[PDB]
Amino acid sequence: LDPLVIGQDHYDTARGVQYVLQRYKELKDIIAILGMDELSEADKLLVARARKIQRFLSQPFFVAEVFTGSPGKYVSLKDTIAGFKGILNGDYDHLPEQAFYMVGGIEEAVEKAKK
Amino acid sequence: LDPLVIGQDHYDTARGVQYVLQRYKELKDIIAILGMDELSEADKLLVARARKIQRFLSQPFFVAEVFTGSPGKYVSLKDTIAGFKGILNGDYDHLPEQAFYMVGGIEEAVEKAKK
Amino acid sequence: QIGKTALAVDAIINQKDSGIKCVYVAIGQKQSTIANVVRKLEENGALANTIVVAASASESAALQYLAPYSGCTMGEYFRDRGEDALIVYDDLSKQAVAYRQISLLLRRPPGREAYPGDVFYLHSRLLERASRVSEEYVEKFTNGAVTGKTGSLTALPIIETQAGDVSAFVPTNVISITDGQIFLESAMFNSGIRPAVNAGISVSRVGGAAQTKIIKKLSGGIRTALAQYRELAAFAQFASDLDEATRKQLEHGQRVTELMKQKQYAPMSIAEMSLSLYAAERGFLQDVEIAKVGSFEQALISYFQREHAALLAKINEKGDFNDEIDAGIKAGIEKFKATQ
Amino acid sequence: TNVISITDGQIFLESAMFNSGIRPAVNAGISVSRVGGAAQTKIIKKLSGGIRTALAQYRELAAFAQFASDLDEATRKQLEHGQRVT
Amino acid sequence: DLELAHEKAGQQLREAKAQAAEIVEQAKKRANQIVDEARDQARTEGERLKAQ
Amino acid sequence: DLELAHEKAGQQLREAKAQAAEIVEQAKKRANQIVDEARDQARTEGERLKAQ
Amino acid sequence: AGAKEIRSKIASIKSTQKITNAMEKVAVSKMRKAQMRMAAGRPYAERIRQVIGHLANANPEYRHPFMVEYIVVSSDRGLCGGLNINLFKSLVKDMSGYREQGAEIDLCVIGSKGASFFRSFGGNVVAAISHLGEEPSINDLIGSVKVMLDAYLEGRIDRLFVVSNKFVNTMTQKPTVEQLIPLHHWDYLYEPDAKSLLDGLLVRYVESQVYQAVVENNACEQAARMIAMKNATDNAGELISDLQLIYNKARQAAITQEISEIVGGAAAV
Ligand SMILES: Nc1ncnc2c1ncn2[C@@H]1O[C@H](COP(=O)(O)OP(=O)(O)OP(=O)(O)O)[C@@H](O)[C@H]1O
Ligand SMILES: [Mg+2]
Repeated sequence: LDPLVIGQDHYDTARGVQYVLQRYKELKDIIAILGMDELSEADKLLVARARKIQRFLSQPFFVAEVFTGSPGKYVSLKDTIAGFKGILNGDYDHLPEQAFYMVGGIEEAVEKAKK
Repeated sequence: LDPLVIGQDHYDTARGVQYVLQRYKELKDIIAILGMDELSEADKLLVARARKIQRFLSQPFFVAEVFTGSPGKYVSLKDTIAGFKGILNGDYDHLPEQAFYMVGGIEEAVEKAKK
Repeated sequence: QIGKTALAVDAIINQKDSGIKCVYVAIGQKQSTIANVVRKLEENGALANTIVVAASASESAALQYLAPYSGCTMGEYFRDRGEDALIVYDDLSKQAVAYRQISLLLRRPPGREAYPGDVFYLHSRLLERASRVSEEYVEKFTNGAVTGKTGSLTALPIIETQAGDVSAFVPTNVISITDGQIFLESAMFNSGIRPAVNAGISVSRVGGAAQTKIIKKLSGGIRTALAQYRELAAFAQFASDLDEATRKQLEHGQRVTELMKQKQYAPMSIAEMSLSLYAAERGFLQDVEIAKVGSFEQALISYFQREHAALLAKINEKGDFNDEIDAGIKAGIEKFKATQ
Repeated sequence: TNVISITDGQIFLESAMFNSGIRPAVNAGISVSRVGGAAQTKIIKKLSGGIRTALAQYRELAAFAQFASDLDEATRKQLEHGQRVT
Repeated sequence: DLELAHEKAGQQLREAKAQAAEIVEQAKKRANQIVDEARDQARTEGERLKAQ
Repeated sequence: DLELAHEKAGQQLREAKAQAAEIVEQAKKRANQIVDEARDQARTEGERLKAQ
Repeated sequence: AGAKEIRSKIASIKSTQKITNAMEKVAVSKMRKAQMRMAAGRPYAERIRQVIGHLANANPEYRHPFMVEYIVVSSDRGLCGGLNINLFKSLVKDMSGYREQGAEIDLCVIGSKGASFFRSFGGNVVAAISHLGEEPSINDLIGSVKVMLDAYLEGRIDRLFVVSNKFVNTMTQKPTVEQLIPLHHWDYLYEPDAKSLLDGLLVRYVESQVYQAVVENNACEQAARMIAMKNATDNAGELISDLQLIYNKARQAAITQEISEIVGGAAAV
């Protein structure tokens, strides 16, 4: 995980995901006591993206098919970077939070949101 | 620290400072979650005096000039008593909180507020 | 995994032109990690000025226990002859684990966490060698061959904590022996502040005596001001709009917080650090957006390096400061912001 | 733990009360004498009942002392009495 | 005052032409510096003929 | 007219600064090529000599 | 790390739980102040309605434009138990009827959270007021009310309503929409002309209804704030109970570890 090994685009996407997840972890106690509605307009947007990133990290495996029934997914590095970069930029702010759960590539989150 | 060893004026000033700082210790954790605006008119005023007292305890030493950069201050017993009684009685409520940080006797705090 | 080795290796790389000899002691590390550090020293041109002492994870606990003392002895050669040296102990906590093994196998009675009774003396005997010696000591050691010169050995020991627990026996002992400490925080590292230095907990007991005139004046009070900004940011977090004194302190602390961020393998000279400190403490960053502080600093340094190269060369001779240099920097920063 | 279990009662002194100007520092909410009223004269046994009740009411209402202007008159009466007994 | 206002607007107008020209001139000067520094770095990187 | 003069001056300054940023970004893009073409040639010739 | 960090987290949450328990009663106290202010303003509105009713029935010579064929109230502060959300959710239900009818909409905004809502979706604001005290004065509402009355006289608005919460009970705030502008044996002795009297009274009537909607919404806000602080007090209690279980685990581990280091040390000596 070094700019000289993986290139700046991958490195900045990974650093962006970690920054959002770290800030969401700091708000956990306040959200439990006062709820999400007391946060600032900036923190509310970040928490919404953190919840989507956290769900998009999930993936159905080809060895886990027996446990649930869902078919496995293989996602390339190119598709992985494109999905998280779009969620960080805000290109998917309108799609529902459950559309990112168990879908492999980012285009499948767009098709899952149609239901 | 006994009125029969020193005097009632010194003792009352010391216990007065301690009372203000002890009450502020329970309010510190409150303000960080629900904010300052929700406290009583007497608490808001007391918290401001406690933060000022907490800063007026500071003093630049001659042996610490290499760490602080500013010159060293020697303060006397009467000067110390008069300065803390002034903050407790409200004679300096109009001065900003940063004016009491690193300033020997009470006079210099009145001068730092002008810079 | 929060940059302890990165901080010490960059400090060794910066000495290639300083005239200070370097020693890196690797205790209980895997051989491929040691080979990667050596490759990075070579890639940065710092290997020709460094001695690397290795006692890898597969080697005898006796060699891992002795390695810091062997490296210290190699560094002391320069100190005793009127020269300056720097030594890094990448893990004194691994040296303590190797000594605990030997002591338990020798059946010596254990202490506070199964560690030997003299685990304090293990580190205090090592760390008290790092010192500055007078001209009379160097003159007496060299039998008059070297005169009018002091000698020194500077040490950068590293310690690992478990989930931030500093109450452990070994960290408690070492924190009680050194002339200061640099605390690295995982929450700041995850939040993108990558040098991850907690300014409130970190402290240097030598202070301003260890700085050049320009950095000593431009950095006075920054550490305690940041410590008070972190508290103010938490106290005023959900409260309604406050006075100008509060807004001034908060807006300044946010800018210095963003300024302290730096990349790995990218050291700054006295002049580059000085321009960055001057632009912040003299109020020039007040109009700059927080998200633009990094771009402003990089552009300013690039500007002064092109339009003001003779001034940077004058600041870099000894880190001197006066009204002429102060006015020279002021005129350059004003011209920069008014045209870039 | 051993000595608390051997003795007939305990008087607990507290640093938070001592720093708040309550000089004797006796935390009356946790301190206890198992012998109780049998160790008191008729006059002290009669007067102490209302005082224990007042300190109990003060411990329950202490959080409202900063907002006493918004209390019900019947509750304000217990709070003001509790402050003077304390 | 309207005639004087046209002259004053004429000063802001010529200043904008000159300032915009300097902004682009400084960019070309910066671009030249970046390429020269890259050439000296690439020339120094040649230590690998011995170092590796 | 004075309001329009102020708006036109500001528009051209934002445009010139946008052109300046593009001129500098292309120089950064070129610099990486100068360094990486030297790196691959130096490593390849070093390996050529090592095999020999 | 261990027992010390857990003990610090418990003390912090315990301090917060005590004030949320107290602020629940502060909100009940302010709820009662708002409820007495709701009752104090009723006699004025009902008498103006009685005068206009007779003065229109008895005088068939003139029909006011208000007798022939949204103002949104919201809070300025935090701790609202879904008060503003239930109201905005409901506004869309009546607006849907206007979308099926094909009618155009103009909006007026009272309070900072209402202004923040329409600004986050592109809503067309014709007028707006904010930062009002917990006990508001009717003279601040005159401006926002007049812009909405003028839009009716200019023929830009066919019907006007006030969107606000109603106090069903101390545990229930109901979101509502109420129509404002479109509403026998003796006669009055009019000193000025009857048109001037009817025109003047109808303005006072609408302003009074908007003020009553604002005061009843403030009573609903203090009731919603009581529930929210009650819930925060209860939620903090569950967190303290769980942290006490984690602390007990660390207490038992510390005693077991110390004895295991002590027994090992005495076995070697
Ligand atoms: N200034 C920096 N900017 C960006 N990334 C950095 C910086 N400093 C360190 N890192 C990166 O963070 C990681 C730190 O690893 P490093 O080995 O230096 O930490 P460590 O504490 O010594 O880890 P370990 O416990 O394994 O020895 C590496 O990936 C490194 O490249
Ligand atoms: Mg390391």
